[PDB]
Amino acid sequence: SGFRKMAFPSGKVEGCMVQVTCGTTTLNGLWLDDVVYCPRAVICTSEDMLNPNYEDLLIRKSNHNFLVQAGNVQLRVIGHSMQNCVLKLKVDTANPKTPKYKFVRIQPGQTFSVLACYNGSPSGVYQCAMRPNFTIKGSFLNGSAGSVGFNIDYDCVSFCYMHHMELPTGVHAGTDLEGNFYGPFVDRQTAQAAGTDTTITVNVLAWLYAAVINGDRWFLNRFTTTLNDFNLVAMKYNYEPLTQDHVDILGPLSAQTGIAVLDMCASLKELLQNGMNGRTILGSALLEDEFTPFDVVRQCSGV
Amino acid sequence: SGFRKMAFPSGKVEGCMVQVTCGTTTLNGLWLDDVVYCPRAVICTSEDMLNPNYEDLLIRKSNHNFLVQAGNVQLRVIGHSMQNCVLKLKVDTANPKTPKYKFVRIQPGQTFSVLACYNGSPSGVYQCAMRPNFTIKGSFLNGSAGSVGFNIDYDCVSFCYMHHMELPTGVHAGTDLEGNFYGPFVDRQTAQAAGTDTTITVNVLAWLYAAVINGDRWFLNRFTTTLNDFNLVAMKYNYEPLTQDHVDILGPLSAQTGIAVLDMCASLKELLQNGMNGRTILGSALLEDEFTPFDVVRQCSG
Amino acid sequence: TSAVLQSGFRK
Amino acid sequence: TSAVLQSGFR
Repeated sequence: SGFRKMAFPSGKVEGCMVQVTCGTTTLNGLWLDDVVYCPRAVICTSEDMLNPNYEDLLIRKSNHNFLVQAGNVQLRVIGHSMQNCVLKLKVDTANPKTPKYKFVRIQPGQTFSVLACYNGSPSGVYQCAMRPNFTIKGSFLNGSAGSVGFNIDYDCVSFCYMHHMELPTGVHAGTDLEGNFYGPFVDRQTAQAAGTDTTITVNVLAWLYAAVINGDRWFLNRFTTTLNDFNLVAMKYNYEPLTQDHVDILGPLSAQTGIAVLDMCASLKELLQNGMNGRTILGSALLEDEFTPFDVVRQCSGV
Repeated sequence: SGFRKMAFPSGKVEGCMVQVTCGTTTLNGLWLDDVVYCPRAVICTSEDMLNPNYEDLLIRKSNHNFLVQAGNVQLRVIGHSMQNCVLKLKVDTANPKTPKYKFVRIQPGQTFSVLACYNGSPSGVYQCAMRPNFTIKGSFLNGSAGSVGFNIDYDCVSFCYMHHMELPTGVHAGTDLEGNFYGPFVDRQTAQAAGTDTTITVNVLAWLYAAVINGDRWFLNRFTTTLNDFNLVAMKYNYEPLTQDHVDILGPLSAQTGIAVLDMCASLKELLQNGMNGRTILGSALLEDEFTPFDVVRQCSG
Repeated sequence: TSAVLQSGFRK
Repeated sequence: TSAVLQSGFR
């Protein structure tokens, strides 16, 4: 029993984190085989962080301008290039701890584990969802750029996020590992703002199923709704529309609990219309949308 | 910015998890130098769980009755002993990935990271506080016994918790790494119940300070309270009494924010008496008590 | 209910 | 507001 925000074990990623320094600018890099990946913001100077021309900045650098450190072991840079908002620094040593991995671009609503790092040293691990407005609600300070988000399948690490920046509302923006930003954001300190966000409906339903699996049943009712009538209510409360594909992904959960998806949508509707009346679900007085259906199965089945 | 329930990186602990099996009973063990530590419940059978005599069960076993696996590599047990509720299995191979470590016994109100494991394999990592009634609100299924809770300082792992059991309310009970239970619990499937729990006041205050450091200020007020008047309200809402020791450990957070501890206690009092009126603090509609003052500082800017 | 010792079963 | 690039100082 129990249901927690649970990260993947971070060991395989800790062994890939390095420190990258250019002048007085430092951040984290990801060391896979003989390539270190890091945000190109490391070549930005403190005086021109507003309008950097990174192509210019990069031409003016040489390999020896990049200080890469795996702990105390200094890694010599022997080649450099820029792909979108990430730098690829070729080093003379392949990381002997490189895991099986892939670079993937995740969709809004999917979750991943963040290994927050400073000066190349892992400091903490937590779960995040990619919000519909393409930000994440992380916990990041100066020096955290280059920390990565990932999922693990068997022993294969899927890197999906590299951290770059913080937006004015205190949420976080970054790229995939090919350097393409999630969301309409850019790696410079100009005026930028997160778009309006929405709640991930399929995840709230997943978490209601988790709640039932853990014995919370007070929010169930004998009613059912149509998908169209539910989406009518969802729009009113700024929830993403629920699609037939979402209903299908919730199948294993409905099957295990015996609660049809549209029966649970009737519970969600009542919770949206009336609130919780002082009760809690899995320890929360708010409807939680940062667990996917997959996250619930992983934790309630213990994979 | 931001404030999340953040676990320590689990790498140094993952390399210590093994699988221990006796007959058809399996659970997890912790492999440090040439010793594997695990719950003694592994020597029980499905029939000896209501009132087992573990001294008896252990004399009836030999080294070869314990199958220890570090992945697929089988570890040969060359000695066994029982310390309180844990077994120590001496093995022929010292763990080459043993971190600098110590065993510590934590107090109620302190937090730690749990590496949940099944069959010797890590499955996830999360933060947990030791509740005032000595349970933890974990996430544990059958097979998770032997998973450990830990804190990391520099490169030193302080192991503080080994998982044993789930109580009828769905909360979790275990031992320190010397095998002594936290709380008045025993490793038998008898009727046992967590005592009444309370809210960790010093942690709620730490977390209000985190909220201020992150820009939530709506709950502040111009009032201050006495420690005595605050504790009358804490008693009414089932919060632990706040001591001068707690006021002192909030010192750095109070200095950084410029909000005196007893000024923040007047905020907490108002929140207890009136609620949040539809507002949230750091993304929560409830007052959060699972962050220590140390957890706030570690994670927040200064 | 009673406490549950959360060992697992194997083969 | 402006974005903050969360590199650090050495």
